[PDB]
Amino acid sequence: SPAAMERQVPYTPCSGLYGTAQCCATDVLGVADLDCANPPATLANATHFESTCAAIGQRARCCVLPILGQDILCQTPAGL
Repeated sequence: SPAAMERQVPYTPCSGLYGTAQCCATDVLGVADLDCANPPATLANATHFESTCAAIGQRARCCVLPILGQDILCQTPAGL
């Protein structure tokens, strides 16, 4: 019984252009990046991540690091 799977590897957050997993706010129309910061919780899975942002009254959206010269990009994984 080789123990090679028993030791799971570090979870891999939002894989994509944004590569990061956080919790931000949105405006009335839905387009905005109000109050953006790292999400404090124990991430276990997709739904678990959604519960992380809902915990403080926010939604799950993976934002990409700001780049002087372009607009801010952010979207939800699998429409979570």
